[PDB]
Amino acid sequence: DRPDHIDSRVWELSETQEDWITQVHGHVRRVVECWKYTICCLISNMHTGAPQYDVFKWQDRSTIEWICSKKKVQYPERDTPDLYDNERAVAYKVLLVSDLSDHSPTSGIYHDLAFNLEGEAEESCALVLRGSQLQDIKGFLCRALEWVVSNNLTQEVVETISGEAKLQFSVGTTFRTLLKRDTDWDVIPTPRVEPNVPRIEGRRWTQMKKLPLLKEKEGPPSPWRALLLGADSEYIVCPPGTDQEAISWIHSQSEIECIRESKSTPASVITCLTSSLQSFAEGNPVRSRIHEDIIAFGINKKQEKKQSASSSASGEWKRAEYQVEEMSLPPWVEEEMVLLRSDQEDNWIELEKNAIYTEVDGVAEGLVDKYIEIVGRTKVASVIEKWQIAATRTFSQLHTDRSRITACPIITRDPSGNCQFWGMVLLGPHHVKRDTDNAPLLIAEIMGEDTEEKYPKHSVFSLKVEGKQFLLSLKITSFSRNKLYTFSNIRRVLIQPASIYSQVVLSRAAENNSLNLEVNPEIQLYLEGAQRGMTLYQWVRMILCLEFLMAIYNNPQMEGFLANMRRLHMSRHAMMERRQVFLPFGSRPEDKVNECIINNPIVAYLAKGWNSMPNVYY
Amino acid sequence: MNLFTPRSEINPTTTQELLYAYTGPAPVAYGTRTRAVLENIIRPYQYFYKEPNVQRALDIKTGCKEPEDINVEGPSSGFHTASVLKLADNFFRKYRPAMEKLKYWILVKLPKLKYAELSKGRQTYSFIHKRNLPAPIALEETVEFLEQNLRRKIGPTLLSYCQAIADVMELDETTYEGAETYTIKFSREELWDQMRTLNTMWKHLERGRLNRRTIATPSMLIRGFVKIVEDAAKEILENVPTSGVPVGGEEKLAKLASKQTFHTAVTGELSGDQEKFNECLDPDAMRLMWTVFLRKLGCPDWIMELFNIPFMVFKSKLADMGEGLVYTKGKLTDRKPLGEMPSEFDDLVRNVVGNSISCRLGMFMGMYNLTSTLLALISIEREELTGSHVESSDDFIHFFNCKTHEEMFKQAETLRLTLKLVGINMSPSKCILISPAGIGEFNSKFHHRDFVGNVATELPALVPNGTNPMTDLAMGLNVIKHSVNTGQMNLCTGALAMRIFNHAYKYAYMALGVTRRTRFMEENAITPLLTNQGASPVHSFSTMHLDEVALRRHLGLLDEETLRRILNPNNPVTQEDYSVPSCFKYTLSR
Amino acid sequence: DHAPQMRLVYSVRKPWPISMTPSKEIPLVFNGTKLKDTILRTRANIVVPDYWSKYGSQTSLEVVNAILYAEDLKVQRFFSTEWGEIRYG
RNA sequence: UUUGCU
RNA sequence: AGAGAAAUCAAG
Repeated sequence: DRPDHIDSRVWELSETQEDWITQVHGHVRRVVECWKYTICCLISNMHTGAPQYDVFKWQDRSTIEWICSKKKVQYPERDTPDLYDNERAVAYKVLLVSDLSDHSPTSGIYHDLAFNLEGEAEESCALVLRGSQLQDIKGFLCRALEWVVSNNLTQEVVETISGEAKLQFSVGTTFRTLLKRDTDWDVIPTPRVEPNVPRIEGRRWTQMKKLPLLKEKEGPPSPWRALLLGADSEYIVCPPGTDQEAISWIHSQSEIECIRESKSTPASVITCLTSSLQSFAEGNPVRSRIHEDIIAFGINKKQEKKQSASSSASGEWKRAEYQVEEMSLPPWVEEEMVLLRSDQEDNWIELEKNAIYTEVDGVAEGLVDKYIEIVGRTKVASVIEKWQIAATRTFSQLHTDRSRITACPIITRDPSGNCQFWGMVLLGPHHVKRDTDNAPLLIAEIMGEDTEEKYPKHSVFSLKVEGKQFLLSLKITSFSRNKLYTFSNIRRVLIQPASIYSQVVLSRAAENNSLNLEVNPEIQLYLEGAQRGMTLYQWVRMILCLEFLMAIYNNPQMEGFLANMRRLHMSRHAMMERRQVFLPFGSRPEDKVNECIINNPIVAYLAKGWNSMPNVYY
Repeated sequence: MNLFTPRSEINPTTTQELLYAYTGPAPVAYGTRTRAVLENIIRPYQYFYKEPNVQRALDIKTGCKEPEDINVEGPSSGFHTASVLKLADNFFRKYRPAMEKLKYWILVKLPKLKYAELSKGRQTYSFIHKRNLPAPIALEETVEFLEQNLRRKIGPTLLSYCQAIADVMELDETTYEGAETYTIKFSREELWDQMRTLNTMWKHLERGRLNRRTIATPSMLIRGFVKIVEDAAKEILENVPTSGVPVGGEEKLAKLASKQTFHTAVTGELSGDQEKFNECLDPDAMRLMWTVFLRKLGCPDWIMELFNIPFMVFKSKLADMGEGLVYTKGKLTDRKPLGEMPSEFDDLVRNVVGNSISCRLGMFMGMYNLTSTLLALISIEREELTGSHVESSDDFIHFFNCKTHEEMFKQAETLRLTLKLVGINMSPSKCILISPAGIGEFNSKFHHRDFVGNVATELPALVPNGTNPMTDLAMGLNVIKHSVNTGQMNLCTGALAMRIFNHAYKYAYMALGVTRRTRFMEENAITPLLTNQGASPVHSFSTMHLDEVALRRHLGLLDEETLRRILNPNNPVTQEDYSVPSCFKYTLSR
Repeated sequence: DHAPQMRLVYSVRKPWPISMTPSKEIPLVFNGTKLKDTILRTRANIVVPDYWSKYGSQTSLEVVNAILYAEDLKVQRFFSTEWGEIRYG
């Protein structure tokens, strides 16, 4: 009959303090008055040696007169106060209102202590009181509100502690006419239909007995289409020095002649490179426009194509439809995967270690060190460094409109200090107005091997530096600023394989209840058939290479394919555990996957890998 | 892909984080969005009738239909009025304490809401300048227009803003004095069209989809009602176990994963997403659900009108078509608005209003998320469905615990049918039921037995924010710590991310190699003492939350003289972020 | 707001990236490097904070303690806590 | 716009 | 030319 947070003596006194049945609220009035008196009792319970305060309400006027005479105060009969601190000789009334902030002064005779319904108080009142009593009041009011909501008395309590509300919104007549123009119901919808949930004859759920196969597309093999090269990236070793010195050394000793010419990148464009290199050797990365630049960066090509199109304006307008050219898994993806995990004589992931203060810190640093040692000396790490440096140097030159050719060399440095010239990136005359605009680039890179079917649009020249021979591939690209910024920190690709490695190591540690940061067990995989698994280190290296390729070839096709392959990955996991997979009517997840297999060579590689795995589990 | 399918040590669920390419550049949407917008607008009408009859469906005001017209084999666009009423009543009766909390919000929190919070939204299409502007300037312009046309001082409370809107709408005509004094006129119909016009835009950087999809934003005249309804929806959703709102997802998913019978029953885990989720809902169902809730709550009448107004305006909406459909004449290319030339969307030509198209059915993504989630959740309430359910807007996971497989399949089909009943279609190809339960996916969190991997949708940008060295270091360490304690990165990956961010942060402030800053510090013998100066990092995995200066002082890496020089407030270089002020807290010019 | 994030590297490498108030305690040139720009707040280069850390005007240790008290509380709380044997399971 | 992240 | 993908940049 009473809340669990209400005592007996206070309850009985509140029930007998007034005639509550003659008022509008017969129950909540008693409850709120008892709450106020319980707050008074709790605040007065504490002491300094004398009690902090003392209860005044709900007592005869004799004690009121005695206190007034002694404690230097006067208390009228209309609105008797409830609390009075003698240490400060100040009278406070602990009233609770829904308005946390709005506390209009009912009277100016004495200070008023208004409290929030949820426990809070005024802006400049709780400071005078200590902390523990504030927490007690907060908890009591929270429990009070909990009981109120439990017994569906929110509106009644709000009325009790706030008088009555008012209609704070009203809608006119013409506005109602506007609102009721496109719906069969009025502003307050009252469909004269009995509520009822009917029964509909559905379709049965079919079981997925065997995993689906993904469609493999046919057509020309997909050529390499990344911004820069992958495993076929090399560098020229130059004496230690600044970028200008290295470029001058390269320019002085260089005999460049075309080996293979591509129609997309005419050999004449080589003049744009050397002329740039020379300029960069003199200390001016920005260079004046020359004739070849027109072909190199498509200067005025917009108007040229506009005229070449208007020349064929004799026709009829048709709804412009687009066709994406389907292509098959090119054979160079497997070769790229093999070459990306080849060893290197140097470690290409040199990140400063964090500080160690705790055992957890030591374990984390050990795991990171082991991971870096595992994947640090691979071709993929060097390619990642090359990509990051090239992207950073190219993106740093796209913050201002420029009508001149810029030089952005790709030069790293070995620990001994020798410069490593991976290539060059010439930035054409750009006017960056939108962050997604495509800046024109002429990218020259040092290759290890040339394949016409893999680099159809690259022009390959020979480059002789002090006897040594190199291949220099030139490509006329147009790349978005956003993608350049994204690749500026391509180093994040190291996180996912690190996640896998750390999870495996920690699982082994938990199983053995003793961390061993040098364990590389055999991971069983669905490989060709010659072998039945790999070591943990080799698997981590392969994962890093594949993830790098996925990041480099990330486009809408890749995003859709990966998003829709998680369902099938989960289905395969369920089947591996002899669970059952059931599907709704007319369900075909393989269709969702197949919608995203068009051009992306890496997506085709992943689809082929999926197809090679068993599609039935017994 | 077989490389991503372990058969030992770990499982394919563990390697689910490998099926992500967020480390690569997210795709962007190019050129005109008219095709996507028109497809979104036409999808609802093609699904209203089992036999696609768009023309017959263009006259339906309230998308209500009988259960005989609901397509159980393909997407359905309408809703059942009686089913909506009964399901809303059941939802009210089940989560009654949530209704009480909502009533407390309505009777206490709602009146005090301040319209200034309206200035924290997407860019708004001002109905005067006819060009998109940031939210605060648009709010100021709208308020000034209201005050000028009403001759009153609109109160700070949000209800005053809404009442001011409802009052200006009664005016036969309105005028705005520009400020540069230029007058602008408005007829009641013109202002009504401006208020009910949603401006569309490409959803950029959206990963995980092959096709680009658009989103819509409302006017500033109706954003107050939208905010009221969305706040009410949030308040109700925070107090129900079936919601996927940003609540303690770890606790929720773990609790549902642990659920099991006495090992004799049949358990199933259905993971799925809704197809055409926004392109099938009807605002009439949403407002009817809200009206049922309010009426059962004993709320006053003006409250119900206030809650219904935004959905009424959305029903009579006007979607901006963008720039036009692309056409080619030989080798040219020209954008033309719908209507001039034949196209697949010719059925909608009758709905064209200027450059905006009128549509009563369907909805646009990014406008009513919480209301859509509430509509989805009310469907789950009925005697047949006795399993658990979690819904995050378009994603959902259901846990069936039945006596036999037949009951489980019946409950699954009943769930699908009820969702169709309220206007929500589960994508059949994206819905997978595993039996026995234990493996599932939801909201990019993958559950296996008793392990939930919270796979991050995006990697943290492990680069300095660009404010200043100290602030950037603090923010980056905080981001890494947050991503760690949410399960998105374990200790090794957290330390690796710390190292990567450290390298990027040192590079951005010219401290890694031979630069002007390092050359200056070497010539004048300024020993590097801070992280941005090139000193070795002082933070660790365990100390990702501490401040660099205090940590260095405690460890003895900073001396009282250096601290006094650094922390001198009289230096001319002075400007949750808890980085103490210092000479290294400068502000960049541009 | 990714705009400042993608502009930091370029912003820091500008000729006069930092904006500081005029002050004679910052010399026009130090050891042959121009620090402040007397353009028509004034502009300074990225080496000004380092030059200040090495030659700035020291303040009273009381101000330093007042500034650093809040963070030193957390640092001391962390370093005072004792962490038990790390387990695996 | 002067050029050095393994 | 080229970048790219269901339509845009390759200036104005």
